[PDB]
Amino acid sequence: NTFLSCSQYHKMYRTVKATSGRQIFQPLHTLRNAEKELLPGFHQFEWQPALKNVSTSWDVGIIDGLSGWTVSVDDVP
Amino acid sequence: IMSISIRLEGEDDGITIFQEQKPNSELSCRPLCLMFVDESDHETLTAILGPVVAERKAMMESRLIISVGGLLRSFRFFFRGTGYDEKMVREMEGLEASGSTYICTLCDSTRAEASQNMVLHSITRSHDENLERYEIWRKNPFSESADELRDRVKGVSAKPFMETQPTLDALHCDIGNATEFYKIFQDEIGEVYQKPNPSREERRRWRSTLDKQLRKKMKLKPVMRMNGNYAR
Amino acid sequence: MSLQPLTAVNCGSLVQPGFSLLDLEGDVYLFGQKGWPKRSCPTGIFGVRIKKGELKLRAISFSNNSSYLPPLRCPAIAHFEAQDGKPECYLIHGGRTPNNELSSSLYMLSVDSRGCNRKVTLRCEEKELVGDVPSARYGHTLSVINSRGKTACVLFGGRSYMPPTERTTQNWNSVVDCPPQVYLIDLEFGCCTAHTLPELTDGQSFHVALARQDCVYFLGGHILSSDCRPSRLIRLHVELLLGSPVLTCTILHEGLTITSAIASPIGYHEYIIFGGYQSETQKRMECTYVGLDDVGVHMESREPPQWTSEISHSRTWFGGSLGKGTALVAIPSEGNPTPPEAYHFYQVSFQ
Ligand SMILES: [Ca+2]
Ligand SMILES: [Zn+2]
Repeated sequence: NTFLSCSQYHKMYRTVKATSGRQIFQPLHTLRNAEKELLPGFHQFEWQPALKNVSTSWDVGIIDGLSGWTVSVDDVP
Repeated sequence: IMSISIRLEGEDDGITIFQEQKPNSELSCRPLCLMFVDESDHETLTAILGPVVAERKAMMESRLIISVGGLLRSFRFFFRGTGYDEKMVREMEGLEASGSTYICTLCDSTRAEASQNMVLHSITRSHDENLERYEIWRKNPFSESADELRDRVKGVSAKPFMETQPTLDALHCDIGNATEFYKIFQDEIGEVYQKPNPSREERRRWRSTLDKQLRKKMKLKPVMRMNGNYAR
Repeated sequence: MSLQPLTAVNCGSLVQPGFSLLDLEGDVYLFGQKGWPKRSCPTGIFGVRIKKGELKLRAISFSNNSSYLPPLRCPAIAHFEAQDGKPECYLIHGGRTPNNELSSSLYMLSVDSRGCNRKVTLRCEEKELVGDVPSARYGHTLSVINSRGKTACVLFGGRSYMPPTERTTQNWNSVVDCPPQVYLIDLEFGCCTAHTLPELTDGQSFHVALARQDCVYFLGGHILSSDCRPSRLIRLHVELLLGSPVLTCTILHEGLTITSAIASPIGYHEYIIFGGYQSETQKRMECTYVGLDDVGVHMESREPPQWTSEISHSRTWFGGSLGKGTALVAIPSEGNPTPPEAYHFYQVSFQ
């Protein structure tokens, strides 16, 4: 929410930890793992009826928007 | 997500459970697709956006089951497609662009017949019948002329591909009106109905004296384009 | 056999890598403009004029008796030769629309009047096709043949989207070769008939064809399932032994390894073939001439004109046949600023 960078965060965390005796800012890997729930593609659900010509999975995250183009340079690239 | 209401189990014409308070400030605007393309070239935009259209069309009927608060519950959906620029409005609607003669997006009168009477029109446009009119265009079952069919079918020339309720963009809604009052005053300084043709600079001289007039009383510097501030 | 660079006068944002050229009665017409028809031309078809290297495009009009054609991208062109009943026609089907939906609807184009001032009026009639219909596809090939003496048409090749069984919204823009069945089209009426042959192992696409005297030859192209571009020239011979169009074909030894070629007919059955791409990485650079007769294909390698260093070193390109030894090649130019006219055009001429 304040656009802070990542190595930024770890340096800041080193600072606050070493400074005053307490663990105030949660470290990196636990941060990412705790965050991973909030992105799309985490929570199992169901659909009645099943959708038309749509995949059955629910875990897939960021799909490449190319949408599976045959890279063959004969067609429009 | 604009609003979630309740339905169980009688008439429930409306029981708002959560109606979003600040639906404009971007802190409620979730992005879902991004492409390094331009707004103009219909080609790549359709080519990528297609899948999302298929999801739209496949979702509106079937119903969803989600485990929330320990309870597995059902969910239905509508869709109100508004967030498009007028250019994109008619582009997704397939209609001509942009300074055409079929100015409206819900009535089908042209420029002039809308100029005759202003406040007497009924809303007709909807995605389905625009699809229908395009089909009539394509088959052309009456061997009509170019312009004759163009008029009879109400300027439908390209198969639209995303149902959007063509609602007014509240944002500008004034800039045309602002410059219209500007023109009213520019033709009020110069007595118009006695002299039906102001000259090249007479119009500009009238705008100049009007500008220093409103600089005298309301103190507004000469502006080029009627953005929000000056218009308000 | 030489190139001359041209200059794009105007309307430079109306040509795209996929397009076609209908050459007929002098004035030749470009079909397949990018984007939906603009108001400057509700037809979309343009008439192309060349004057001291200047490439101008005028907005051809329509008839009144005519239906209106969306700007299809890569249909199968077939010059329906001038004869009974109404000379002379161009068969177009079916390509894919600017919105990625395919036509699966045959179209036929003809000329009506002129000028009075050089103006060549046109008409575009849909001919409904019943069957046993050909499936919607793109990049395939259509041609005309005449058997004792009745005239029919032949369709073959082409890829398509996954049928609406596993057409999934993450593979929603993938393609697969259509099942290789040639289709036989009667123009009157469109009682299309499907046919097969155990020699039609698997259907390839982008393969320019050549028909003559009720015998056709299919040249090199590109197939995906094996990812190879095989060099097996194909011939087929049909006979309209009514009420059966009974067919056979034959493999040949040598077929060139070329895709998306620029075919200019010079003589009776003399075709100078430029060839677009040798393999999926290296463009085809040189030229080719093919004669044909009952003997068969007579290959030859003519003089390749020295392409300029820029076109020599560009990755890809395209073009069309200006007809009669003349042709147009277009190269996507990379440079700042994008004018947006980022396309260079060379007029190539044989002899
Ligand atoms: Ca805009
Ligand atoms: Zn209206």
